[PDB]
Amino acid sequence: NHLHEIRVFENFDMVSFEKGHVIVTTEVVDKSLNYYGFAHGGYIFTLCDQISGLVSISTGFDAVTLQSSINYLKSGKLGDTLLIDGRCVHDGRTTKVVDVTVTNQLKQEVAKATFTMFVTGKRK
Amino acid sequence: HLHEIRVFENFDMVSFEKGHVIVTTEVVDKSLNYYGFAHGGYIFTLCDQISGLVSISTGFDAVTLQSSINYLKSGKLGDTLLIDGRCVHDGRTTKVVDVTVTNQLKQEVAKATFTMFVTGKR
Ligand SMILES: CC(C)(COP(=O)(O)OP(=O)(O)OC[C@H]1O[C@@H](n2cnc3c(N)ncnc32)[C@H](O)[C@@H]1OP(=O)(O)O)[C@@H](O)C(=O)NCCC(=O)NCCS
Ligand SMILES: CC(C)(COP(=O)(O)OP(=O)(O)OC[C@H]1O[C@@H](n2cnc3c(N)ncnc32)[C@H](O)[C@@H]1OP(=O)(O)O)[C@@H](O)C(=O)NCCC(=O)NCCS
Ligand SMILES: [Cl-]
Ligand SMILES: [Cl-]
Ligand SMILES: [Cl-]
Repeated sequence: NHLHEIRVFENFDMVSFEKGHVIVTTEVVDKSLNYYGFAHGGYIFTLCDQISGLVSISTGFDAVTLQSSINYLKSGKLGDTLLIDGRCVHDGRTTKVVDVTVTNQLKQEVAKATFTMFVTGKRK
Repeated sequence: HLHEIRVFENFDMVSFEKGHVIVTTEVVDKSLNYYGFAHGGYIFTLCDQISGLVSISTGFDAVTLQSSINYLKSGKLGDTLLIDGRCVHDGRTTKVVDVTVTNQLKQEVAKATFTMFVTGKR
């Protein structure tokens, strides 16, 4: 299942959920377009932040985002399908670090991010 | 200077000058995650929007190329956020914007740096 793990601010469909590795997909719709015709930076960032929270949960912990760095490599356009992949690269006592990639249907990398998460407790 | 950008998270304009834009907003429930905090993407979007405004204030259209953000203190229901964006580098091809988010108690809530890639004259 894994619906209801987090509050959904930007819609996505769950693809796979495993320890330290979560994959979801979404489609770029009108709501996310800026006036330049691109998926806005905050939309792409939120998809990555959401998945970083899911990845922390997948390691067995609640955590808050402490710091994040994101690169926008290629624009997302109306109708694009985005595959968002989050992988834990450091599963620490106090911090988790998550690498996130966002890829389109042409397998071009749209964005990449690193999230540093501060652990607040053991899950459920 | 409303009208400059598409608004994804609401804000009220406080001041708009060349290289320096300030806006304000209130944290409402729709932005709260299950931990009761304004979610990271909501804060980031406020910062990304003001970085767009700052780039426009310098005379240029730009797209976000890279951004780093630190979440220093959580935003809570009812908090008033002051978002201040300052161009620290007004370059030919890139603009760099230093963004600070503070609360009513004057505590620093978040700090971000946006690297904007210039696409043309506004
Ligand atoms: C920053 C850092 C300490 C975060 O720790 P973490 O995410 O909890 O990761 P770990 O679980 O692997 O713990 C690393 C060490 O920090 C300690 N630590 C973790 N959380 C701690 C906390 N809350 N308070 C005190 N120590 C803590 C652990 O006990 C562990 O100590 P050990 O070496 O005796 O086993 C860790 O990522 C790190 O050591 N990074 C390298 C920092 C570095 O070398 N910087 C450049 C040179 S200064
Ligand atoms: C990265 C950087 C080049 C971006 O350029 P910018 O935002 O356009 O900034 P500026 O307008 O001040 O231009 C800086 C230089 O880059 C050149 N430049 C700007 N845009 C360019 C472009 N599109 N293509 C080729 N050159 C360009 C300018 O001509 C200027 O060179 P000049 O000293 O001969 O006049 C600039 O911020 C910089 O020089 N940063 C320092 C990089 C550094 O020292 N890194 C560590 C050591 S390698
Ligand atoms: Cl690419
Ligand atoms: Cl826009
Ligand atoms: Cl406040």
